[PDB]
Amino acid sequence: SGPVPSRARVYTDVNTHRPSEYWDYESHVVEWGNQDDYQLVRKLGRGKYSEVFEAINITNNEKVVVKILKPVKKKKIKREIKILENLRGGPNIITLADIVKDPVSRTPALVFEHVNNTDFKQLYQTLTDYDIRFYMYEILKALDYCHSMGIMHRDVKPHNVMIDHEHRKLRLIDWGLAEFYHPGQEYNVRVASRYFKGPELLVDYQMYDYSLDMWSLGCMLASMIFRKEPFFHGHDNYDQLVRIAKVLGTEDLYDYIDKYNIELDPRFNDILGRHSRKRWERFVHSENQHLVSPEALDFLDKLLRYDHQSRLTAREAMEHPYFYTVVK
Ligand SMILES: COC(=O)CC(=O)NCCCNCc1ccc(-c2ccccc2)c(Cl)c1
Repeated sequence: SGPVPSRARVYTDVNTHRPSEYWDYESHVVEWGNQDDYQLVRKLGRGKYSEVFEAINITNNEKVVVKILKPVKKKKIKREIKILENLRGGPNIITLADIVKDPVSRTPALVFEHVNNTDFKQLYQTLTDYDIRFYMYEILKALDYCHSMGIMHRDVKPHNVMIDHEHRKLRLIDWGLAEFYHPGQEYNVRVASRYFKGPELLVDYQMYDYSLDMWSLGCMLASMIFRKEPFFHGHDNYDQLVRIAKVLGTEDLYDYIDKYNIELDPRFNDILGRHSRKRWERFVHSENQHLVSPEALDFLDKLLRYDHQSRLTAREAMEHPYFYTVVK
């Protein structure tokens, strides 16, 4: 009969009950200001189809972040703009400040609030158990907010989380893969970055939801508390599911596929094998034991589940005992 349908356990109908102006990004009117108010300072990084710069707004002498987009697909640029406008001012969401075009090259560019990203590789051995709980809670505030606004981020990973450690300030960035959640909709599974892809994407289950972001968040938590980056080290999209199965086991994978009547791709035939369900305590070592606790492992166990419906929502996660020590 094909795959079994699924819907989000929370914020299911938030877009259904809003006028088209909110979620119909193709009809949104963009007003492209003048790029001359900004002067580019330095390159911060380069993505698939974008280049990010530190810049200065010459009218007020304030630093900003400018993301120059390679306009390969206009519909995708309109989607990112509409989502950023909808989420503007949400907790720990990057703030869109302007939208401009090069008067001469006419290449689109998004102008954001400035974020002072602390370099981390240096201070990952510096983070304490408390710091991980604190920043995980700040990410959860951003996710509960965007999910409540009917948006899935679909690219949660450390590169998309900027932290200014000195000011204990976090921003969830790069909403280029974000999408509006509409119950029953079949989405493209070619989203997120390999190590953070949820099992739903790897088995080509298209009717996914906000819970995809909770899987990605679980991958980040596991890599931080265990000092293992990435946690699930796949070499391709099929091998990525095998890396997950080497931890969660193959029995629960078949229960997940059976529950949703998913047809497993033949490419899994010779590589999946048989794997027992591992105890999370097996990843604890002398290098990471100061970051691990029974609460952390119980919280991680509740995010890293094959069944997208069984994972904690962002609001349920914020109520977990792991966060009893953080201000809420
Ligand atoms: C393209 O240039 C840009 O503007 C992007 C850009 O500058 N990105 C730099 C990525 C910064 N990442 C740092 C970081 C550190 C710790 C965590 C963390 C993970 C789990 C639990 C607690 C904290 C995360 Cl999510 C991120």
